[PDB]
Amino acid sequence: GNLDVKKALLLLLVGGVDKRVGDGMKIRGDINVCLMGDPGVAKSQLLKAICKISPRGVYTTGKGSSGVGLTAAVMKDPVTDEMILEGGALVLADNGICCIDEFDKMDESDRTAIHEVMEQQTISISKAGINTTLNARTSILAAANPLYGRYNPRLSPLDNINLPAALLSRFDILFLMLDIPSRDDDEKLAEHVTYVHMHNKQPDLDFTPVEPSKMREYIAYAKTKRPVMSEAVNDYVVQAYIRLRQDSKREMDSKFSFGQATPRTLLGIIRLSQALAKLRLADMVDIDDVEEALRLVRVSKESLY
Amino acid sequence: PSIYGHDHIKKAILLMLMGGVEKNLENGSHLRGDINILMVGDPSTAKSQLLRFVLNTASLAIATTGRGSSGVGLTAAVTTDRETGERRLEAGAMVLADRGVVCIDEFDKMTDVDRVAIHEVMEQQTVTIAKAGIHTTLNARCSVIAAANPVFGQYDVNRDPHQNIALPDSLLSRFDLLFVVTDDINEIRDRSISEHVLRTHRYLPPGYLEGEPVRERLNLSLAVGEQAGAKLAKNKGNYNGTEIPKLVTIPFLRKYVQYAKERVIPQLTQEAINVIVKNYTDLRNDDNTKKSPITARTLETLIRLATAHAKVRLSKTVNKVDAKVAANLLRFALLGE
Amino acid sequence: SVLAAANPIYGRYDDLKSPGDNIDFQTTILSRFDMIFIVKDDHNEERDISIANHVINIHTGNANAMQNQQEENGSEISIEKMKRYITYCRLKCAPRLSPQAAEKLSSNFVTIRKQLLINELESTERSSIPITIRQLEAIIRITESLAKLELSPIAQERHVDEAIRLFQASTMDAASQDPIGGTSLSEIRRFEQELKRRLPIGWSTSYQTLRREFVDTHRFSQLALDKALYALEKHETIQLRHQGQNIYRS
Amino acid sequence: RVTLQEAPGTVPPGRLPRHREVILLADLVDVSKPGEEVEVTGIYKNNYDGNLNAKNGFPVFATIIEANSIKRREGNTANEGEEGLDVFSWTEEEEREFRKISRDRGIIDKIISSMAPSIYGHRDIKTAVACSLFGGVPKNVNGKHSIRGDINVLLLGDPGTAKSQILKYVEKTAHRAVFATGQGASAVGLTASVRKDPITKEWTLEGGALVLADKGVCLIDEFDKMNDQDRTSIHEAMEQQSISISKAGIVTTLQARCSIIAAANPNGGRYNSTLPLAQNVSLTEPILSR
Amino acid sequence: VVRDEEGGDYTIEAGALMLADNGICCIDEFDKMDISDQVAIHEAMEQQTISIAKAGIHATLNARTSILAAANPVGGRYNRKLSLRGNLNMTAPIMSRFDLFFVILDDCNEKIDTELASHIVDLHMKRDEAIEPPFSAEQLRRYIKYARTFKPILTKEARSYLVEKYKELRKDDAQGFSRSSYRITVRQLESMIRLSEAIARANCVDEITPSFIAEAYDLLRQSIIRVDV
Amino acid sequence: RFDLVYLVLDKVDEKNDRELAKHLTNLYLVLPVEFLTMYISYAKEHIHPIITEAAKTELVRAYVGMRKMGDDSRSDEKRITATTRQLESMIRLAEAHAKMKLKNVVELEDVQEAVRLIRSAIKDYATDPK
DNA sequence: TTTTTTT
DNA sequence: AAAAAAAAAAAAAAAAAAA
Ligand SMILES: Nc1ncnc2c1ncn2[C@@H]1O[C@H](COP(=O)(O)OP(=O)(O)OP(=O)(O)O)[C@@H](O)[C@H]1O
Ligand SMILES: Nc1ncnc2c1ncn2[C@@H]1O[C@H](COP(=O)(O)OP(=O)(O)OP(=O)(O)O)[C@@H](O)[C@H]1O
Ligand SMILES: Nc1ncnc2c1ncn2[C@@H]1O[C@H](COP(=O)(O)OP(=O)(O)OP(=O)(O)O)[C@@H](O)[C@H]1O
Ligand SMILES: [Mg+2]
Ligand SMILES: [Mg+2]
Repeated sequence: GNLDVKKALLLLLVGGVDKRVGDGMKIRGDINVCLMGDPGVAKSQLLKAICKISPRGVYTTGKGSSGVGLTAAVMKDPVTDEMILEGGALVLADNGICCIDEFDKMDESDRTAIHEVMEQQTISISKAGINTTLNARTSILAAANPLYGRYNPRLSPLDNINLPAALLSRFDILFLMLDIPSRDDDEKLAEHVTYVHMHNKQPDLDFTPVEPSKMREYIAYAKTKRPVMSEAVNDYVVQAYIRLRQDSKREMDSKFSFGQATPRTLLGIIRLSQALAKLRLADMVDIDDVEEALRLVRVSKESLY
Repeated sequence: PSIYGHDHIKKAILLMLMGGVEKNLENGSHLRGDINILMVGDPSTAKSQLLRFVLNTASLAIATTGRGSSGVGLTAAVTTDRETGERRLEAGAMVLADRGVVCIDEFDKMTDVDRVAIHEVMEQQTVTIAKAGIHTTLNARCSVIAAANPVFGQYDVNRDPHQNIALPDSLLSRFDLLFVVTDDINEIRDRSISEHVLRTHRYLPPGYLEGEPVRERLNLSLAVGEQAGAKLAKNKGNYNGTEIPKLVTIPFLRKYVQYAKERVIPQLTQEAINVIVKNYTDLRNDDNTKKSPITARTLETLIRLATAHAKVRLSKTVNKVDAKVAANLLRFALLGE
Repeated sequence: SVLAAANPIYGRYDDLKSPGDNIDFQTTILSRFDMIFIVKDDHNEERDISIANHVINIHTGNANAMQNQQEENGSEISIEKMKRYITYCRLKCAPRLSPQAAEKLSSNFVTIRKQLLINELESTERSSIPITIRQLEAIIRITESLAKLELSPIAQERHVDEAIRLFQASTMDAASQDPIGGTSLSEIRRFEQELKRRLPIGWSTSYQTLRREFVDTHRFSQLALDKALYALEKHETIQLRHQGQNIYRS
Repeated sequence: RVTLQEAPGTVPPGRLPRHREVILLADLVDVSKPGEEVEVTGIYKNNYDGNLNAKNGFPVFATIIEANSIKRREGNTANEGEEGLDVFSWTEEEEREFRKISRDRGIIDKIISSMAPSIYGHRDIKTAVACSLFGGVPKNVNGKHSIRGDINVLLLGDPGTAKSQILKYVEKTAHRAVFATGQGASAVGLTASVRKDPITKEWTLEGGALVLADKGVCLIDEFDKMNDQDRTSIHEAMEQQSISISKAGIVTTLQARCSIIAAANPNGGRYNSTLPLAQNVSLTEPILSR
Repeated sequence: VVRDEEGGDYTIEAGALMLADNGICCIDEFDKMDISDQVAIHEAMEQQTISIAKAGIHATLNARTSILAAANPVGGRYNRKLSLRGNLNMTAPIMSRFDLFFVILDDCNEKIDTELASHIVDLHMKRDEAIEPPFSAEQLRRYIKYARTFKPILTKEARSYLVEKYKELRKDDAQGFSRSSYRITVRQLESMIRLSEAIARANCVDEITPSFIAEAYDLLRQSIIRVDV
Repeated sequence: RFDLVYLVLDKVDEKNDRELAKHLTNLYLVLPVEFLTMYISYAKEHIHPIITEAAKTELVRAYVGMRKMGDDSRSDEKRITATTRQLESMIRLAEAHAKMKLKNVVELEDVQEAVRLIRSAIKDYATDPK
């Protein structure tokens, strides 16, 4: 299952609108999507699969070592101890894919680093006069678990993930994985898992015409094409944002308060439409891409209930 | 034999000592293969004694205590060899017990920091050391048995099970089987256990009189040591007559375990699949109170328990009887008889 | 072996306050211990007179002679001889039990377990001092030590009785020491009203008649017996004589 | 040989001390103890060194002080009453006059009236302080019973009652005086502490405040406001007269003969006469009874 | 006390008051305070010294300081109904440590604020360096260092008037209420002695005139006239 | 004790959202150069403007006015909203207005701009009451 | 305001 | 003539935090 999560993964692998605008204003093609759900939903396993299928993916999780962030790998490395360093930098953050597990586990230092990597902002932390900042341009994909270990009947934003609201609003897409006890889904899941166990392989039950090497080729191919933006979508996206602000006119009704008002919502909408135009098609942007992006956003939002 | 009751605990220990096989896929990476069991209960109900028995019975085992250990010193250490003047990794505690079993006492009384390390070794059974110019991954495929006290002095049966335990659910969901033991005060059971304990304390080592204490002894006569099928000297195992059911001595049991862990690698079949899936679907939607919530990983536990029970009866295929016994044991361990 | 000296909260034991919030130790730690002695301070002025006498005597001007006589009459022995005796007894002997002692221990353990249950179901909170199998091992080891003291290679009823007496002292002083911690009190005042009206000062009545009457009424047996024995504990208007048959109103 | 720093009360504020080395020849051995303030009369001498000339590039010389006389100056800063190495030592005629004036009638009256002649009233305190700084006789019965022979004293009342002046005079009076106050003393500070030697590179014991008070008095000001964790650690020092440490592999027992004089303030800053002592202070029976 | 890690002797660091030693100190925003530092200072002011023994080291420090502090009424503005104890949260014993109090109030009068604004503006313009005090700073310092070299003594009439005034003060403020009014101690008498000595020192006189005692008593009286207003 | 304060409150309206969306789309779809820096430096260190006697009357009138605006005929005992910090702030702001345009003495326009600027933020500084 | 825990 | 030091374990004091 989990088709729409994989669709979002596809749209994350291509990248959004990039290469700046007039007057030099900064825009990034990277997409920040956070996965949220109960334990035992195999979001970590899907993250591992994505890390395997991507060349630039880097995987991180809660603690276990102190060299993951804020320090270069060459700290005190040479036998002569030349203090080789760059200063403020992360692990291959230039055009990397930062995969994080247990996003509510790390300390304040890693949290400060991930607030600093925001929106293609470079890392300029200095300790001994070093100011060679690392050009941080990476897509953020992180999985976090609720502090209760389960979904809650009361309001979600107060339950949240014990995360800053600014950091939450930074992310482009928030998706949920809620365990619903039911017969017709658990039956299929158990059947698939046991059939996998019986064959000791990937069973012929799966029906996939395309292969991991084939995906690795086609993703680079699609990124190479790089379609440009089409003007006529302007009015459609403006009225879409008008109705989204109409939603914000109803966000004080509560019972879920993720229908906030933020220009980053429109920016992510445009980025996802550009990614949909990039994954296929000619050098234009289709209105159907905007509609698909809005439908994806609606599917992400409706998981609250 | 000196521990009264706790029959299902003994069965769980037996199944754990000879757990299921490992699974590795060219695309599916690796799947965990053995069983882990946790004990929480009221004080003085013979948990440490059973853990000591598991220490002595198993082939390879290492003893750890929550308060007497440090997480960084548990997995690896950076020490310099004297002759070469070079600093080399020193094997940690649980790395020495790879493929064996590690027993932890006073588990909940451990420092929280060390706990995260445990989660790592319960995630993919591998510990990585990146420090002082060494980057290496160390294999550790051991199983963990542990016992912990409730938050209060005694277990409160009217409260939330999560309220009674000090450990976060993140690592508690990792454990396959969780057992709750409580000493219900019933005069009949009191008399029975009193008879058993008083029977135990009146024991004398053979060939030795009762008037003097136990003394130290010398080693075996030979520094190095090393008609068939007609004697059954220790084969039947019944050393003395106390009950109609038979018993077996420890060395024969260890020989059976050694034979079973090597000579058979069973495979499951579709009938056990049908039984397991039916039980999982029923348990998922029984919709009543339970000690712990259930998820998809319990089906893995059923699969591995069926595999272990097939290993017990020395069959190359898993039959539905093992599915039935695994389901019954799980229902006992999570619902309660 | 572990020997520990500890003070309760608020200094003095403060019997008016419940035992549960007088001892801060958890249930686990107390179970490992097996002899717990509540040393309360009391004022009756005769023990006080005797203690003042003993202290002023043990003042170094006097006791330095008197203790010497304890080594001259053979009443007490020197410390180092005791040290040699204990090391010799530890090395030499290690006694064993007998089946009759086992049966007696089993019955005594069942009795104390039942008493703990009957206290708990009344107070309706968990006992601050538990009774578990470790206490049975404790009594067994106490009996073993008692037999070891005399080098007898077996332990018999003579040591078992002393061990049970010591255990009962050390458990009744602490665990069952007022387990209630001080229907509610409404029936208590109703009960006290009627016997005062019905039964005057100087006469007496049978226990069975009172129990029958107040079980026939709403008081019932559980409430009346505790009320009767606490009115006795008041020890200012009602006295017991001639076994439990006569209820004398002084 | 020993290292001599500057007195913290003598160095200019916010500066750093200057160390010197003092060598103690025969008969002066062990006269000085760690942590105490001392005054030494000696000879200043210079000698050649190699590494000193190496690290500076100039012909620099080292200097050491050969001790010739040592005088203790801990606590008793009143240094004008008399001269000499030891002001608590007596001549023979001083002993004769002690005997002569120890026999007249009402000598206790004169002694009690001769303490703090600048404070009016408070006769009971002027008696209790003398009885505290004389002390009793420690008793040892057969070597198996021990009876403490020193008296503790506690003061209590409203502000403005000149308690601190009495404490200062007591410090000026006794042979061994240690002064503490309020939050300014920690539990591990009064008692001996475990320290790792920065040179020999292992654990060792560091003398606490009470150790300096052995055969002497320890004075505490603002007893009530001291945190209870900083207060419960001196029970053995009051009663058993013994200090035991089992820390970092070291299991030792020290010796401490100290008399504690403490002062405090009741709840609310004033003593309410119409209430018992239990509702006037926050202390409990175990500490009060001592 | 400060140490480098695994560094012996815990070398002490001088505090702000310790730096202020042997000289005049100034404190600002006095109401906010460290509780441990507060209980240190209120015993330190009477002793005029502070001694802290920690981590196996002990020492006695000198803190011969004159304290000058400013506070703020609780609730923003001074409530005229209540008194200093009601208005300030600062503890009772410290109030008796201080010898004088000054309370200043701002108002909405139209005549005052115009004068204040004129004074403030008139400094950025015109007499930017031509404000008119009767004496220059150098003259002030010359007179201060000439007067500081005088030590007054007391006479018989001074002592008699002094004890009479002390008795009057003690009886007057004790007649108000019990267990809610407690402000006159012997330290108040010592403060009045010190103030009289200072006043006589201002006029460069080697003796004491009872008029100085009258002025000091008036100051301490208005410090209690103000607590009622 | 800050000199001034500013508040930004984004509320959803059809119009303002329409203009914001149009502006953002147009940008996504008259400015000097380091000349600014050298001009700022020249004003900073060559120019030392001072206030004049005429501006004092306007300053004191504004102070008296906001004192009155901070009070009413009723006995509510209104907070004293006209603090000395306000006078210091307006003096500094009037000096700053003369700092630009390279003038040497302030004019009335400077003080009216300064007082309007200092009072605009106060006008939106009120809580839910009034 | 107090005790606890972390640096 | 010189191996000498990064990595651990254990003992405090200060500050801040929660009840
Ligand atoms: N949809 C699914 N299909 C197949 N297996 C699944 C599915 N959901 C869960 N599982 C099983 O659950 C396990 C992975 O869940 P896991 O708890 O590791 O992931 P998670 O939700 O990221 O949580 P956690 O932080 O506890 O690891 C695997 O054993 C996997 O087989
Ligand atoms: N069923 C039983 N059979 C035999 N002995 C028993 C039984 N139940 C309890 N005991 C006895 O109870 C005692 C408890 O010892 P032990 O410390 O091992 O128990 P525990 O339940 O693990 O306690 P803890 O949690 O305090 O470690 C032992 O002496 C053991 O012999
Ligand atoms: N007879 C006396 N009684 C009380 N105080 C006196 C007497 N004679 C002089 N004094 C002065 O009274 C003052 C009282 O001392 P101080 O103000 O230092 O505090 P305290 O009373 O010792 O205690 P606290 O610090 O607890 O208030 C001293 O300055 C002392 O010189
Ligand atoms: Mg996960
Ligand atoms: Mg146990």
